[PDB]
Amino acid sequence: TPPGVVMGLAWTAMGGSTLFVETSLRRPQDKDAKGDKDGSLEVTGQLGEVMKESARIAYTFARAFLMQHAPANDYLVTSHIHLHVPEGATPKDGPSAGCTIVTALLSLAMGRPVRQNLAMTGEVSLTGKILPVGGIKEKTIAAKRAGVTCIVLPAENKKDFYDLAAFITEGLEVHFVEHYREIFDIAFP
Amino acid sequence: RNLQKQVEKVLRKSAYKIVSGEAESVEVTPENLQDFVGKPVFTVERMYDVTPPGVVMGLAWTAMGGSTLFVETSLRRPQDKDAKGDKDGSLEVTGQLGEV
Repeated sequence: TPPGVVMGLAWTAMGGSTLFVETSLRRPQDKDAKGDKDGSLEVTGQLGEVMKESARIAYTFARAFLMQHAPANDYLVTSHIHLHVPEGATPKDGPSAGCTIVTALLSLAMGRPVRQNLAMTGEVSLTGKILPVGGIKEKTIAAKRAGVTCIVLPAENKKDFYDLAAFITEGLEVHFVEHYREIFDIAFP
Repeated sequence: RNLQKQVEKVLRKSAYKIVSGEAESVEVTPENLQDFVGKPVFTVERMYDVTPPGVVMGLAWTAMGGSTLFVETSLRRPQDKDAKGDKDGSLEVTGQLGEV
């Protein structure tokens, strides 16, 4: 898991899957050292419209959290960035990957690779209040066999993770959260 | 409607506890309810007590009932990179809005 990539669960139309999400720089970062021009995102992955929406809002939350947290850094305000979200998610499930993006970008903006084999999901809002997502069962059973050990899920869906047959849940540890600022203190200990 | 289906389910899983069950007199009480309905499907009432900068509760007349949607707005870039400059700050609206 080098810098700027994160694995993420997704409810494929047939069972679950664990497609990755990836990120990269696209132009030299100091072509205008004092230039006031936006670090435009350039998404790819054959997206639908709702994916464009969720990507934009997630981008804004990332760009906001970082200036709130580490003011001196400015890699993300001004640096063109390609982002790659693989296709395959069922369209109703398409917002579900949102949280992964918000950490993907941050990794690239700090250079720390994520902690090993720690898949995550859940929708994000402009202030970082995670929201429930459906189809948890296919997601858990699919992520079980990828070697993931420490899943993290929205706190508002936890009951569904404590109703699946016990043998599926044995092994992997689980976390639960509601405000995204907690997850940033898990992934990067 | 949903309250109807769930009350029906409570009575039904109660009835199963008579034909063979030890009890001959079911009496649901809030502590016992879990056994017949499982864990709660909701816990939050509103999505949260307002975040200090930038939100306000907004009622809206959705197709089924009312609802309490939250409007949320935030800054997108540092504010004062050039105090003397002149390039007015555009909005970028989201939410799949129609033109009107």
